[PDB]
Amino acid sequence: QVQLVESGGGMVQPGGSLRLSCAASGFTFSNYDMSWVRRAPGKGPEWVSTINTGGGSTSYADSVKGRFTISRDNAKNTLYLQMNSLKPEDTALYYCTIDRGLHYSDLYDYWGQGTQVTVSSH
Amino acid sequence: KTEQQIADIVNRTITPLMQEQAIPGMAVAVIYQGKPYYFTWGKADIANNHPVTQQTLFELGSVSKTFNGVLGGDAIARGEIKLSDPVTKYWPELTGKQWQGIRLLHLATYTAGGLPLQIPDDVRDKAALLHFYQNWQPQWTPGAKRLYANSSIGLFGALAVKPSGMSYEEAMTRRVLQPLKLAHTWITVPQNEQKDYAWGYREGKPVHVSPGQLDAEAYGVKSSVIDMARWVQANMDASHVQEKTLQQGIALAQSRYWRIGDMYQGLGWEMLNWPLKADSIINGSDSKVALAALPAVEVNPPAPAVKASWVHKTGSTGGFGSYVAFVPEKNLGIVMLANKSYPNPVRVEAAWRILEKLQ
Repeated sequence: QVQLVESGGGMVQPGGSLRLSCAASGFTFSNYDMSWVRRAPGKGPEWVSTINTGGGSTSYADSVKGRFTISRDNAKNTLYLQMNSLKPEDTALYYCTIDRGLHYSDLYDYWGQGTQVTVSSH
Repeated sequence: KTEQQIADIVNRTITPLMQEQAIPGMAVAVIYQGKPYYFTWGKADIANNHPVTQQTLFELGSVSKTFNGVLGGDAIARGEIKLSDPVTKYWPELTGKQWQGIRLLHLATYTAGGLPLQIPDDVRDKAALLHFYQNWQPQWTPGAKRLYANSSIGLFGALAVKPSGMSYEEAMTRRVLQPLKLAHTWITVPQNEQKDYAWGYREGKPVHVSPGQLDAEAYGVKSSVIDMARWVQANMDASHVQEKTLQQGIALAQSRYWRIGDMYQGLGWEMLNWPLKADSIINGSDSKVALAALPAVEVNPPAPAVKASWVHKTGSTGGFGSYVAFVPEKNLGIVMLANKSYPNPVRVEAAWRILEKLQ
């Protein structure tokens, strides 16, 4: 047992905002660096962001640098991802996980159920 | 402490395990005070209605790496390789300036700098494999981080045997299996043993491992519960091996090369200090943790094998889940083979229960 429970996904119009939450259980959440990863329709996985243990280190992918803000709350064992000025390019399913780095191909019983984010007009 | 009390412990633990996990068949061995005890449950083949036996072959998955490591160990003892040798000394076609400074050690212990977990299934010949390693770009410096991967230790196994003049399969067969008398442990299961080769089960359908590049080195071994008990007895107390290169390679497989939290990385094998806390191994066995990228602190010189250790490895294939653990000081050990993959935390927690009762 080690469960990560994503939430906060939804449908929004371009330019809006959206805060994803990731509630963890079954392990010492504060000891591990956490990453947000996303999977687009038909396309393969893609790394979004990473945040170190103490939360003092943050790192983003070029596509989202400046618009997103990853953070964590190790008291309530919860990772967060604030998403601002979204684009239709960010429409995808979002997972949190323990940091592996950049590559997340060829993955096993692993991914949680994530939460979907959709950004379009109609 | 009896033949029946061990049975009661193992059953109280395994029966609910198989029940709630939907495991068609299990085979479990318990080394207690040096003696092996065996247990079987369920079917290896549902259609043909074949029961699980002490001859039944299970797919070991990642546990094969423990055979990789030891073989590497053996090759070290023979003077054929040094863990400090650059990877390019044995595969000189790898000319990338990023491979300068990567040694066999780093392949063996997943510290090359982020080598990918799996070889892409489209990498079907060794030419595509060379191209794949050529165009890999490292995430970190050698020695900075541990990222569990099949590609790294797989290439380690493939290169360790190059001086031998034998293939990986051949070298393993001659230098490990045959000397230790594991006549029911195979990379390629011969057709005449195929009635003992259990079928794995993925969402109801019967499966076997698919072939891949370096599959033998990373996850291609199949074996019975008796052969696995013998393997554990050999790695737990290797003083009874007549082959000194193999004695030594077994000792080196459990040498402590890096410290990752409370875990020490051997060659394949993974060690913790005994006594230990369950939560460590239980939570760490989860695929979310065991596959993470974790900072590593070098241990130089590598610490010799520590008898007061919990030495283990988990390994799973599409339709199989397997776990091996032993404590040398206590002369205690457990093998668990199931023709159905189930979460590694549950597996480790069960093994921990059983072995904690028997100490």
